[PDB]
Amino acid sequence: NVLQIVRDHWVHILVPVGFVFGCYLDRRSDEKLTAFRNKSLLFKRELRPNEEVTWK
Amino acid sequence: AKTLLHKYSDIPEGTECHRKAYASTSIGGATGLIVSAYSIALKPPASFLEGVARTGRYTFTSAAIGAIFGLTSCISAQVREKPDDPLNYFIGGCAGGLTLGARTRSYGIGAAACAYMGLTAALVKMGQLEGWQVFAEPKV
Amino acid sequence: PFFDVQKRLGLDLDRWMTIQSAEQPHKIPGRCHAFEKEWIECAHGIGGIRAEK
Amino acid sequence: LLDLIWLETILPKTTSFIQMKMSIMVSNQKGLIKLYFLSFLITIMISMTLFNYHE
Amino acid sequence: MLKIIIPTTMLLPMTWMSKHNMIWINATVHSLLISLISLSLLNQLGENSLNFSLTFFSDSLSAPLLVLTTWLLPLMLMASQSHLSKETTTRKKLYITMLILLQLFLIMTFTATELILFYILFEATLVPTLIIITRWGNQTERLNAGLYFLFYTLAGSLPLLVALVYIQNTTGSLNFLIIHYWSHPLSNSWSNIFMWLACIMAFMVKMPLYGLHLWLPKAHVEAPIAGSMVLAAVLLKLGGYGMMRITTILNPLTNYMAYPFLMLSMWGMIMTSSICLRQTDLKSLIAYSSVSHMALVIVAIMIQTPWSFMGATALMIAHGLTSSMLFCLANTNYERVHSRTMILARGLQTLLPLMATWWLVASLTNLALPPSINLIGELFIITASFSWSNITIILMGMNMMITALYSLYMLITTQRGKYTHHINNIKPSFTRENALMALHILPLLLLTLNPKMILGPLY
Amino acid sequence: MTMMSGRPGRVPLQFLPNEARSLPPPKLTDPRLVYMGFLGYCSGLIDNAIRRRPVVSAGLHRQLLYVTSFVFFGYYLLKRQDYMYALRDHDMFAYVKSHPEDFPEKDKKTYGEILEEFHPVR
Amino acid sequence: PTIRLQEDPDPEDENLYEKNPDSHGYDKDPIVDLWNMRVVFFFGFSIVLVLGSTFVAYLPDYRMQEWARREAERLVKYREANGLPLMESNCFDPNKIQLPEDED
Amino acid sequence: MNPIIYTTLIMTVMSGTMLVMISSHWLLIWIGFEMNLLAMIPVLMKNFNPRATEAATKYFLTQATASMMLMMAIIINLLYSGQWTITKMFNPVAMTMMTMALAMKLGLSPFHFWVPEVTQGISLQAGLLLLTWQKLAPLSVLCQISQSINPNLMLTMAMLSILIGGWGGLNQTQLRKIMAYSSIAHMGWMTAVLPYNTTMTILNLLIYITMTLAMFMLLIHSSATTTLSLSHTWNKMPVITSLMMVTLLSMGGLPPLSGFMPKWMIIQEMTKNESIIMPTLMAMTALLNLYFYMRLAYSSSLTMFPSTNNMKMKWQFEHTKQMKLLPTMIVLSTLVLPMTPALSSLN
Amino acid sequence: WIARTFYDGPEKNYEKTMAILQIEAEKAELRLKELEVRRLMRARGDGPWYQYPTIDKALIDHSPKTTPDN
Ligand SMILES: CCCCCCCCCCCCCCCCCC(=O)OC[C@H](COP(=O)([O-])OCC(O)COP(=O)([O-])OC[C@@H](COC(=O)CCCCCCCCCCCCCCCCC)OC(=O)CCCCCCCCCCCCCCCCC)OC(=O)CCCCCCCCCCCCCCCCC
Ligand SMILES: CCCCCCCCCCCCCCCCCC(=O)OC[C@H](COP(=O)([O-])OCC(O)COP(=O)([O-])OC[C@@H](COC(=O)CCCCCCCCCCCCCCCCC)OC(=O)CCCCCCCCCCCCCCCCC)OC(=O)CCCCCCCCCCCCCCCCC
Ligand SMILES: CCCCCCCCCCCCCCCCC[C@@H](O)O[C@H](CO[C@H](O)CCCCCCCCCCCCCCC)COP(=O)(O)OCC[N+](C)(C)C
Ligand SMILES: CCCCCCCCCCCCCCCCC[C@@H](O)O[C@H](CO[C@H](O)CCCCCCCCCCCCCCC)COP(=O)(O)OCC[N+](C)(C)C
Ligand SMILES: CCCCCCCCCCCCCCCCC[C@@H](O)O[C@H](CO[C@H](O)CCCCCCCCCCCCCCC)COP(=O)(O)OCC[N+](C)(C)C
Ligand SMILES: CCCCCCCC/C=C\CCCCCCCC(=O)O[C@H](COC(=O)CCCCCCC/C=C/CCCCCCCC)COP(=O)(O)OCCN
Repeated sequence: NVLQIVRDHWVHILVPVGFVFGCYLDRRSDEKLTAFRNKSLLFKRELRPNEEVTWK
Repeated sequence: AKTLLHKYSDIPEGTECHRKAYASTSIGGATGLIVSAYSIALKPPASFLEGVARTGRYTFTSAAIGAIFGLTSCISAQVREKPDDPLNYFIGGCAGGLTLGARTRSYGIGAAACAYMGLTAALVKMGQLEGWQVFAEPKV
Repeated sequence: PFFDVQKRLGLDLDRWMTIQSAEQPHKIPGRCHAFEKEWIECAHGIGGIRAEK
Repeated sequence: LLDLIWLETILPKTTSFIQMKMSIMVSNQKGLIKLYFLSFLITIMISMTLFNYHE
Repeated sequence: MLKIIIPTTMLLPMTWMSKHNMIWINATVHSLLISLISLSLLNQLGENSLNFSLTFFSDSLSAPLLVLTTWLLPLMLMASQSHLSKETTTRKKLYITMLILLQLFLIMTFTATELILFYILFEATLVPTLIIITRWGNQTERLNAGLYFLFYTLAGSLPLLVALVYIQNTTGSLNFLIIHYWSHPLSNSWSNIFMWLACIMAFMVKMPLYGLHLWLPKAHVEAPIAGSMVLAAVLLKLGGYGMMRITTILNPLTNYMAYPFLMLSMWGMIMTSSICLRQTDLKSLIAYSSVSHMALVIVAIMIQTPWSFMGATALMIAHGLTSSMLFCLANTNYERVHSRTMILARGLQTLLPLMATWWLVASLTNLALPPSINLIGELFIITASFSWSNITIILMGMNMMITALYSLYMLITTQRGKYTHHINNIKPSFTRENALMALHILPLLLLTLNPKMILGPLY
Repeated sequence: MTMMSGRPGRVPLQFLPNEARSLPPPKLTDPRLVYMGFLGYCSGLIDNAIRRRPVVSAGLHRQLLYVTSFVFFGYYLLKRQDYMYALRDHDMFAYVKSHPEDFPEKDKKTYGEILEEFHPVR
Repeated sequence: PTIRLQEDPDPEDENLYEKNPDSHGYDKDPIVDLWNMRVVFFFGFSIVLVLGSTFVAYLPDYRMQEWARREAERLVKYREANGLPLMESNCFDPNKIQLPEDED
Repeated sequence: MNPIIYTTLIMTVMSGTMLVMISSHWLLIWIGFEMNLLAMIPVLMKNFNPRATEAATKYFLTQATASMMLMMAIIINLLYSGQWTITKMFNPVAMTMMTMALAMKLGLSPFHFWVPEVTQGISLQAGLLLLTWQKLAPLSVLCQISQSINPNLMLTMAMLSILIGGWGGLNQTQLRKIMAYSSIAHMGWMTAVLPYNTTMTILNLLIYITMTLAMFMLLIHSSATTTLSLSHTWNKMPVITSLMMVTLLSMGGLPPLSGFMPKWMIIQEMTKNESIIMPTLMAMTALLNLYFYMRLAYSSSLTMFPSTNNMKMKWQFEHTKQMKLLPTMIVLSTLVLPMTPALSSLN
Repeated sequence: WIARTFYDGPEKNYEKTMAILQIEAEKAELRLKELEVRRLMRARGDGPWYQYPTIDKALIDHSPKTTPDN
């Protein structure tokens, strides 16, 4: 009986899917601006014994 | 032509007001002649004498406006001893506007023409001062 | 604007008539053949702006 | 006096009036080729004298 | 900030694919959810802005405006479905599409990093507004109103574009960060004067400035309720945002180029406040009150002091909320009696008590009763002006009186007295209208609780 | 004024020279390519609407062809545009390198030695 | 015909309370109207309003008010301890500023 | 007329245009113009009536005079330098005459009077052809001789074209006259940036052609040639009126629609040189075209006009002929602004 | 908890701002340099840009011309 429910209320995932996709695209855009990661005179530091990058 | 414009512009601002008024009258007469030529071409006057009268009317109106503008502007420039001031051109432009209002015998035309002509003449003086170009030569 | 079809295809649709120093029938020379030849050889490949000066 | 009459009179009403008068001037032609071909002749002479004589 | 932009773009097909009797429900629910998400933009820094990418960024001035836009969309959705009941399904979807497109354009406008993209979006907001006003308005005058709304704006904004591109050819950039860090003084020349005027006149006409305001009563009175709501609450604030942005490159010319605009603003707030006292139209009174408040905001921005900037931001937000509430309150009575005349239906406190309570609260908030954020913005502006010149306290004082008068006047004429005898079609208030009023008014007092969120980047 | 028409070595109607192959091709996930696909999809929707057919579900093969054609043209359009910008930058850098006198590097001044006027706001 | 046109008469306005005495003002269908009321009251008052106010109230101190207060407290303590002036009229050290050579 | 004969005439028009656009010899360019006009005259008269005959007569007279002036300019240029190649045109009088001839061909003011007459006098398909395809060859020649154009004359005629297009279009209730005045204004916009950058001219031409094609195809779909006839369309096919309103708004130059892209770019180019006052005047004047587009939108789409009874019969039938390129033209005319940098491929 | 779950540290935004600023400044310098280079090329005509066509020298006939003096 879930067929009628799905066809009547499947538009209720469009906005949440858009939100999660927008979060992903924001992270992807963030990934392209790492030219100064751990290079600022204010936030430069020595790396922790295990970590790789200061921020993602 | 630019010969008339150079004739006007070669005389300094606050000097030789009669010559500047004569040059302005020449410019105004040429403008009125061109306007009347186009008006006769597109709106025939139905007889030769009516066309001659219309041409005389237009040319006289424009020449009077130009002469009044030039005379008033030069006299203001020399009396105030302030060349390179757009206010002299504003005064001349409003004098020309009031002349047009008197010629067409309308108070609304007179007021609007004075305001707009004064503003435009002041703007032209500003452009002369700062080097604004209406027709810019290609550069890049 | 200008689609240089002649140059792309090597056709020579109308370039043979453009100048007076170009292969006239029976090798009849133009009245100013030397002058036009010299000017064309001077201005070749350097552009119109440099050619004009 | 101010909002309903004069502030209306200066900016929008004057603009509309001038635009309407200019439109009436420009678009009210009889459609006779004689008149605007005479206009063409005047334009040709004026441009040959004004812009071409000054090079 | 694509996490906010994409959900609206997804509001579009969700609306266009919903069932014929579920469009309003889905639209309201998902607009409310988007507003909740956009509430996270208020976490701002004290030094710089949030630079999400090369295209978008958020300051402490734009985040409350974005929150206001997102919160406003569902309110217009609720207020609109009453008079659109007889409309067809496709036209209702088109109406919701217009509202969604307007929200998307405003959201991208308030966060563009470059002045030319800001220009593109801040003109793009014109199309949905014109369509809404000229299509879903009620009287014949709407068409003329649309024209007055359009060209008045465009005649102001077309010069700005020119100036903008000119600036790009001299400084090499229109990015706001580069513009701020590489700012240089403006010399005293006619060219600089006209550049100042071109950069300023668009935002002056958008506020609007006194003498440039004739389009506003027409647009705000002939529009539908959602159109009036979004016109008063958000679209008027584009001028304030733009002027507070662009003034960074105009110093020190403003030091003397603000004089005619300051004079116009002060005497015009006086004049419009006096105009409000004799108004047979109930919507026109609200329009002219908007004009007066925006005149105060113009004075605040032209003074160019931190206190004035904070007051300007607070007044922008507070006026948006209050004016939207007042428009909805008048629209309820209009939907009842089908007339906008203020003295037609009287003594409505007798028949509709809770709506009378909403009327009283809205009127009290309008006249800047402390500690409402209206009062905070007004008082900050007055203090900055007093620092600017001691005589301003006369004119501002005058305004502080006249406002209250007409405010109470409206109330006393619409709610008090004896009811009209021949009107007998006044039905009790619906749950929808009461919820609309409550959702308008409660955020105002909640903001009163924590007012640092709307005081701008000068805090 | 035609800036690039007479640039030496330009083949008349190539649309994509050989030097353009020294540049990376645009990714198939380019946002511009996705926008071209969106344009194709909108064209398909409008085509369905004008013919008075169910707008969303009328012709799936036609809408697929619309999207495919738009993406196909957009790919090469993007290639040519990127190539032309690359050529512009190449010529500009070569010219700056070849005319040192017109592009001097003057001595830098710190803000501690530049005198800027102060304009108080009061 | 003494008329200008064929037109429908202007219809009277429909009273939503007539067919549904508890109508909520949302829709003429009782069920859809009731669910519209429920969703508005839930997502507006319960979710956005209260939870949003709670979220805004407890936002982390990113404007650095307490940070600036602590730094100022340290500075005042230090300078009062050493008898130095509490605040200095010059924000930038004059040793690092080069003035124009001549004022005449 | 026989369909084969019509196809041959269309091919001859296009062949003349291509001959103008691929030639390097001035005589061949003149030959292409002659062939184009010769083949174009019968197309305007395809549906015979006195108005089509009058339009064809006026068009022929204007184009013949323009061709005469063009050939005289070419001969003078040959006199002062023995050159046939299309190049800098070493003589200034010849360049003045060439500018006037190409302007009279394009319909730039003050040689603008013939455009509204000829457009009103012919059918919608002939008007589409005249206002889209006939602009290619003169603009190509002007692009090729752009470096020697006198800026003052060109800019004066462009500004006059913009002003006259706005003012004239303000007064029209006929759709074809509205289109003609719009074409005059857009010709002014194309020709204003020509002395500074020909790529902007090509971009403006492409956008204007797309919008004009969409507009004329929409007008053909709903067979309306007057405002009042267009006001009936909402009761028959509302989608057409909606797309028409969107296209009209795009033509007016409003963002974020594609019609904003050319003017914007042109303005920037003029501000790359000094040229500040002229773009301001152009935008303030294009407000007039936006005004009468908005009035058309008011009449046709944003309100509902009274209808007729017989329209009921039309409800039972569908459009037989279908324009296959119409949706793509509409999309290109409206939603193409985010693809602006692709203009780099134009130069 | 709100900071940990929904937000990052200040160094991320700091360095992203630095990268964005560097890119924008480089773009502005490139725009100004392009304008100056265009101006020089159009004034002199000694670069690849603004090269206007001249007559091809390959079209000249270098043959005896029935007269010794051409
Ligand atoms: C944004 C915030 C709000 C601002 C926006 C709104 C406010 C501003 C705009 C609204 C007001 C401005 C309107 C301008 C005038 C309108 C005229 C019009 O529309 O014509 C159509 C309308 C149609 O006429 P028509 O159909 O062609 O002929 C039938 C006539 O009705 C039959 O006429 P009639 O037989 O009855 O006789 C008419 C005759 C005689 O009129 C009469 O019959 C009665 C006498 C009234 C004449 C008034 C002048 C004498 C008293 C004035 C005292 C000083 C002025 C105040 C300054 C005090 C300084 C402390 O008039 C004349 O002869 C005129 C000759 C010149 C005398 C008047 C010119 C004074 C100019 C003021 C200069 C101020 C300089 C700056 C000052 C700076 C310090 C404050 O014309 C009229 O009927 C009106 C006639 C009177 C016009 C002059 C009135 C002067 C008003 C002050 C002007 C200053 C404002 C503009 C400045 C900007 C320009 C650069
Ligand atoms: C900016 C960011 C993004 C936005 C992009 C721009 C906006 C969107 C794109 C634009 C083009 C798209 C749609 C074009 C085709 C529409 C043609 C049409 O007629 O629609 C009818 C059609 C309904 O007709 P039907 O179902 O066959 O049966 C009903 C009868 O036909 C009954 O029909 P009827 O004809 O008998 O009803 C008459 C009605 C019918 O008249 C109309 O339908 C007017 C539609 C005009 C189309 C727009 C023109 C071309 C596009 C330009 C847009 C410019 C926008 C820029 C700003 C300017 C603001 C205008 O006309 C009127 O009542 C006159 C009212 C006058 C109002 C004036 C307003 C007109 C302009 C409005 C344009 C607004 C933008 C487009 C809105 C979408 C419209 C569907 O609409 C649809 O249902 C289709 C639309 C939705 C399909 C796409 C869904 C996507 C797939 C779902 C999954 C999503 C993927 C998510 C990924 C992750 C997975 C989870
Ligand atoms: C515990 C009681 C006392 C405290 C109460 C506090 C109340 C706060 C909770 C309310 C939420 C406020 C609004 C949340 C907006 C956040 C939006 C966004 O900014 O957050 C994203 C996080 O997304 C989260 O999933 C937020 C989802 C919350 C959405 C609210 C939906 C709830 C609706 C109510 C429905 C209830 C049932 C309905 C039945 C009909 C961030 O994405 P991300 O890329 O990671 O960021 C990287 C940062 N990292 C590295 C630290 C991870
Ligand atoms: C209805 C409301 C709509 C909005 C109105 C907007 C208001 C815009 C007004 C613009 C404010 C100032 C514009 C120009 C700046 C100064 C004005 C002038 O009066 O000052 C003197 C200018 O002197 C004279 O006044 C010359 C100007 C006279 C001509 C200008 C026209 C004014 C007439 C009124 C027209 C009304 C304009 C609005 C029309 C609607 C200063 O002397 P000067 O030192 O030398 O010039 C300084 C510049 N320098 C340094 C480069 C030399
Ligand atoms: C109908 C019946 C009416 C009468 C009955 C009333 C019954 C009593 C209930 C009323 C309570 C009286 C209010 C007294 C104030 C107490 C609440 C206060 O303490 O909370 C504030 C906190 O409140 C919030 O700060 C303000 C609310 C958030 C406002 C956001 C609005 C929600 C968004 C919805 C859309 C917005 C649209 C407008 C766009 C801008 C404290 O701020 P703060 O000094 O920090 O706290 C310090 C400690 N912290 C920091 C750890 C938290
Ligand atoms: C509904 C009403 C809305 C009102 C809006 C309209 C008012 C706009 C104000 C004037 C805009 C025109 C300015 C154009 C852009 C200027 C940008 C600029 O910087 O250019 C200057 C030049 O400035 C100009 O050229 C401007 C000349 C003026 C031409 C247009 C005049 C418009 C009418 C003037 C009166 C209106 C102004 C006040 C209106 C108030 C509102 C009603 C620099 O040029 P350069 O050549 O580099 O100079 C240095 C080398 N010498």
